[PDB]
Amino acid sequence: HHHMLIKVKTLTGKEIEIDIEPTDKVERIKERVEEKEGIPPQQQRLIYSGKQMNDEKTAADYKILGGSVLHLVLALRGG
Amino acid sequence: LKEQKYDRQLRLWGDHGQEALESAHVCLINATATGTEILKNLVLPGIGSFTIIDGNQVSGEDAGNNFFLQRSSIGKNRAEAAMEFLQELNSDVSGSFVEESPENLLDNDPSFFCRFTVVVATQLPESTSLRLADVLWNSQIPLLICRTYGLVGYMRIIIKEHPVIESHPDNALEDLRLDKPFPELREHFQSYDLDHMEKKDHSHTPWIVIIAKYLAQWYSETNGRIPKTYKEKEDFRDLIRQGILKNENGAPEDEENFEEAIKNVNTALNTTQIPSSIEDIFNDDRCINITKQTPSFWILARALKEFVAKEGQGNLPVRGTIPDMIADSGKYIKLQNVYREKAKKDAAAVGNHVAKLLQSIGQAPESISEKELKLLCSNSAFLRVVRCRSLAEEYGLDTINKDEIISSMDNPDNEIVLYLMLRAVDRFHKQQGRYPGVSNYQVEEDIGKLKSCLTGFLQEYGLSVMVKDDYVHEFCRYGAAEPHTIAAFLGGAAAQEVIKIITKQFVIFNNTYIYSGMSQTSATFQL
Amino acid sequence: DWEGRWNHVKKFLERSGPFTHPDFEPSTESLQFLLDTCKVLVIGAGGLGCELLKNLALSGFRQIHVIDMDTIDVSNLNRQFLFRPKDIGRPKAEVAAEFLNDRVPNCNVVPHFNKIQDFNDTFYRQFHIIVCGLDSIIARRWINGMLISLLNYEDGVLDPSSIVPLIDGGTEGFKGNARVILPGMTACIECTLELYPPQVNFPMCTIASMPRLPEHCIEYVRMLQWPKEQPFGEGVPLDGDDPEHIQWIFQKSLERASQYNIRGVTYRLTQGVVKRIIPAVASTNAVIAAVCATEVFKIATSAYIPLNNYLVFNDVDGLYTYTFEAERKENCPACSQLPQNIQFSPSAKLQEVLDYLTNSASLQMKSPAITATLEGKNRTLYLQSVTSIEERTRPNLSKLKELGLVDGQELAVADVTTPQTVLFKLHFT
Ligand SMILES: *NS(=O)(=O)OC[C@@H]1C[C@@H](n2ccc3c(N[C@H]4CCc5ccccc54)ncnc32)C[C@@H]1O
Ligand SMILES: [Zn+2]
Repeated sequence: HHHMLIKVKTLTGKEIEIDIEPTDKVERIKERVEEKEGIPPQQQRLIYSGKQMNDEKTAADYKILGGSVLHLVLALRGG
Repeated sequence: LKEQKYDRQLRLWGDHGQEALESAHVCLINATATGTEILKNLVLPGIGSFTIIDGNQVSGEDAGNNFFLQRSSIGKNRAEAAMEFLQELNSDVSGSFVEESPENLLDNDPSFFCRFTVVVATQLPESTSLRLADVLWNSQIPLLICRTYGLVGYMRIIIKEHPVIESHPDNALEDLRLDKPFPELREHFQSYDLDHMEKKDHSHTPWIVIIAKYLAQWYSETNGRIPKTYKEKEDFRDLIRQGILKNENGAPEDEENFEEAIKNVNTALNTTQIPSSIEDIFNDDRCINITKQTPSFWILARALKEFVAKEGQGNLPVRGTIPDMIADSGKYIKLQNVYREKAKKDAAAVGNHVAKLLQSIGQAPESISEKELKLLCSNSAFLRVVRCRSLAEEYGLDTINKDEIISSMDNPDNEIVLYLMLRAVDRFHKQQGRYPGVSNYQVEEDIGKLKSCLTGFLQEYGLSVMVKDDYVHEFCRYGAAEPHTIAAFLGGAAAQEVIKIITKQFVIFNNTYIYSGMSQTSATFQL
Repeated sequence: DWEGRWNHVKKFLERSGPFTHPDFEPSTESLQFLLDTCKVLVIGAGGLGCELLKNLALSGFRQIHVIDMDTIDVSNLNRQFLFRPKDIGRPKAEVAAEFLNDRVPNCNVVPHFNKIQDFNDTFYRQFHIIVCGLDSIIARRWINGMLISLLNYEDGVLDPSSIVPLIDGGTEGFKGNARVILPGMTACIECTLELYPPQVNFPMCTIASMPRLPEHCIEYVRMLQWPKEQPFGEGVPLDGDDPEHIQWIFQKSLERASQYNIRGVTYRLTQGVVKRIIPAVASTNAVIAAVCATEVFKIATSAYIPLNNYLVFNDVDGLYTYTFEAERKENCPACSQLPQNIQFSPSAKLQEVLDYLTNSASLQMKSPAITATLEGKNRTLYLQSVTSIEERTRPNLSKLKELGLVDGQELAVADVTTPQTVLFKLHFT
């Protein structure tokens, strides 16, 4: 139905397009990324408009619309 | 042998990278704060040796922003002073200096620069930059121009062609070939019978086998194509779900090997493809047209194209590695070896296409070792070629990338603006013999004078972009300052691009980096 | 101070400009005010540490402190540039302040050869900014808590002067990150706790007897075969630094590997797997420590608007950075004001509560202690840290109504990850 074309920037700045729906759980977005890029979902950390995107919530309740850009992000343990 | 000292980095570029590093010789021009920070980060990992060209005296303010100059250096030559301190970092590193200036060097000994692995020029004015880049381009020496100006940090890389094999991608899809299985693999799969298996033997079969088994059943039960749409792969997960062995009571067991197989339906029906990056490499004139001059890389590139026609039925060699899964030792090991050997066999097959081109090239067939061929076969999907536009190209009125500049100026606070200000500042300098707003006496009227220079630069290159006046104000504010922490940042960023060039490992940036200490944002441009 | 010394800093203090923080006042006495009176605490004298210390000293900071509990190792030397090999076995803080104070004239770097735990709030309260280049997560969690505990809320509302800006850098290979945290205002360490990658650990069954990777063999030897055989004397712990211990595991892993047909056990992989070693170079560290420094300068001087939160850096494939504003979590167990809400059956055991406390991907405590006001006195339901009490109380892991707790009651939770008392409000169901 909805057919939203969102983008995801990887930790290297590579931009990829994903087709999703407002009902799609964050889980699935991660699976869409893995499918294109091989990034295991367990390692993915998605950030949209400042918010850390919970696997169990959906695309709708992050207000992710059409051309939205998600950003994969990391926190590094060593120093 | 204290290789404990380089332990932490050996884990990144290995012994072969470490060797490459320890036999390089890097030239640094200008031993300013930017300069010695870049250099500090090459001495520490153990760069072979270094030469600092610098014809200036240590100024008061020079000692202020540099960790490798002292109060005592004031009056002494900047190159010599900087080296004395930098050498104390790592006694496995050989230092040197030259009291002659860059411009002087180019007038009397341009060939001097042919002794270096990389030349890293810092804080050069426009004219010197353009002379040096030109000589080195024709001399084919890798140049890295770095610049700290106020909170802005900038670096241009210039290598005509830099081909990389071991690109160390953070992530990649595994090469499992379930979609187009090799004969030796099919053998291993058919040695597995699901229905007629023991207790533990069912719950310890690697998920690759599992997906394969059910992929037969599906191919059978569909008499045609395998699962492609998302609706289809869902049903395929369900068909797998059936195979989970129930118990006495009536409940399905917790066989994770099957749960993993259900998870991995996502990736492992990939369609085995030649990356369109590698497509571009094959179709490149330097692979198609082998000559006697062709370098080691492009030989091997052809030894893969020829494999794609013959032994590979239309695809690259088998990677030979497999991700960890849930399985018992033997069943995993045996599966690992079916993958491993096919690769060890596809490599040796490429190594035959190696000699068959070395015949036309007229060179001994052992110049490329079986240690080099492994890496090329492993990383056959990961090869990259970075080519750089020369500086003359960038600065040419008839070759400037207007499209790139204008496109980026859409956001009026896009990093590119900082570059435009740098170019304005540079022509301010050559009109005026000095940078803007250096002295408190000069800040007021320089905002005037700098806007005029900007206008002229944008007019010369027919660039109709608008620059917020706040940028002219801010660039005068800077007063050619070289804040340490800006320059430290460039020092790290730059040093690792140089290590990239040296080791031929990882991927160099392409062209122009801009770091903005104001917003703590950065950007790469292909200018 | 000699003629010209600070000319690279002065322009940002003496001059005005369009991009300054709205509070900025240009003056010729901001610098001297900074050098004289701005107290800054650097945490960790390691890779990141050394670089921060350099960066602040050359940025016009002078009253600098450092805490580091570790001693100088041979492997520090590829990046921890304040240490020369004749310093091996000496305390980092000591050497780092010794180097700095000689290289940067008039610098007043004060070394603390100490664990951060050693200090209490009295101590940390004194600094204007705290920058840390720490080792692990747990310690970042600790310092986060300490600075939040300094906060004074006068009847619901927050005294801003009681905020101590925290800048946190972290680094791993060619990836790195930097944070500006304002306790009680912006996202804290714990708000973004789930941002750390998975701390990959293996199923005890795979280690026990199903290895498929060389790492599994070394792990077998680590947690299983070392306790079983006690090879360097019974009651002697595995020391990850000692070259004999590492040697022993290494051979003992080639045995186990060769049995199950596993190529890949090297001395380097052994040393990695055991120590859980982070791959580290100087360049990445430099990049991150610079960002942090720039931001300390910005906060202390108001010369520009501080980084609004977060920056990630990646060096592997060209150069990439992403900057963003991490949202504060309204429910955060660390930085938010009102107690946590937990919902349990009155016939939940107590073990059930602890399991929730340990495992919840938002709590992630490692060895928590529960306390409640049952009857008159404060009563320790269960504590783990002192084995005296993790024995007098162990029974209590069976009941909640049987324990005497009522719907609405608050429990006091303590854990090593933080010096704070975390408050949970119990709800029966
Ligand atoms: N990145 S690096 O250069 O490899 O290493 C930097 C570290 C920082 C410094 N360090 C680490 C931890 C420290 C502590 N307290 C830790 C100990 C474990 C723990 C549990 C709970 C709370 C805090 C802590 N205090 C002081 N210094 C520490 C050593 C090394 O250089
Ligand atoms: Zn918080």
